Amino acid sequence: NLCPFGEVFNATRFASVYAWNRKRISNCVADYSVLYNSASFSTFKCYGVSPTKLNDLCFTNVYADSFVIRGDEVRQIAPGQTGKIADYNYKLPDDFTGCVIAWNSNNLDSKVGGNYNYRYRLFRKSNLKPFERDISTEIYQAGSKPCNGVEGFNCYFPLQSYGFQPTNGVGYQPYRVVVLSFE
Amino acid sequence: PMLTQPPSVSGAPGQTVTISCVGSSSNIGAGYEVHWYQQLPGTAPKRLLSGNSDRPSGVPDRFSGSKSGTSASLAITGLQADDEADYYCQSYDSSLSLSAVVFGGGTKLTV
Amino acid sequence: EVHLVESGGGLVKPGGSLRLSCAASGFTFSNYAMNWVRQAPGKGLQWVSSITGSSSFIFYADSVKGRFTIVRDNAQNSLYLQMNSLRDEDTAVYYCARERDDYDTRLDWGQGTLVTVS
Repeated sequence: NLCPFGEVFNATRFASVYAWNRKRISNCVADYSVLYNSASFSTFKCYGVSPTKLNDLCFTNVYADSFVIRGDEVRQIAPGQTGKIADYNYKLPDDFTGCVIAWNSNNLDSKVGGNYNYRYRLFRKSNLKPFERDISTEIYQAGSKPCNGVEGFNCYFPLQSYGFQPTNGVGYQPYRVVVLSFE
Repeated sequence: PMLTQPPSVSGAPGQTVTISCVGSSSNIGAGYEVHWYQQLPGTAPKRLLSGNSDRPSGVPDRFSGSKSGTSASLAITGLQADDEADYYCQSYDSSLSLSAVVFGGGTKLTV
Repeated sequence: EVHLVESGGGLVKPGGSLRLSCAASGFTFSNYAMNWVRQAPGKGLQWVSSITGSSSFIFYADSVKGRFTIVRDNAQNSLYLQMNSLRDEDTAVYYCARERDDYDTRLDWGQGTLVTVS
């Protein structure tokens, strides 16, 4: 059976990067020749496995980390790369084996007037452990004062919307990322 | 220029002149904002418009704008002697592996 | 008060080299994109190169593709453009331009430092 690389790519909706999906792909034939031989995916360069040898290997567990991010902030989906998404929203392990892909989604994720659905963790008290997700709502404490209450000065909600307006440039355009991970 | 324009549209004071800017589907027809710039001779360009009426802070309101299909406009109604500069349209072109702002051909405006 | 000012443009022999810098103030340099765009005398504006805030998107015009390298420094508030191997048509005043989170085709401008080759 051909395992679902179709509702992790041609999905109606990818979730945000602060709460990213984890669809375990198992017990199939995973054909990556339909996945590499397509001009849509802009950022199908990858780590640990050469991309042309993916259909020659059998893996133990295959994941598929569906999310959508800003156009610039896609170099931060990389092993050892540090940034704001890479620190606080989605961290790859330094020994990452797998293949991250990405493509531009102005037709889908950027409606006229904006698409404020996709939000990212601007703040957290600590850097991420790799492959850790944190869906929290506690107000971040920045200054010396422990407010622990309403969002005051030096007291921020950690999330903030991307604001995917259709006029926005490819630096801010919604890039749709799937991060495969293997054994 | 990846956009297009008439070479020079100009007229008498007290008139309205429509400075068009027509381009492809990727730059205007994909909904990107069309900006108009005032380049005086010997001066860096200074913007004066965005889409339909989004003027910046500190310009006279004669410069209105519009969008139509794969085109735009810089209707300036009732010109004065201060409106003597070259004018450039703009968009953003997100064709694959280009991702560039695009400028117009250049329209001179005299009174 | 958005401040883009350039430094480095000057008369070079054709086939020579240069590096126009572009200082920045009054905004977050690391957030917005950055454009290098010129105007030859008696000519309109031709787009030359663009870079974005993370510099993960670097693009060049077809006439200068493989000839130039736009380099930015996200912490130094400075943007550079490595000028190499100049042809005849690069006689222009080179402007520094920044996009904005609102429209990212909205551009601010620099006063322009001239480059002439002959």
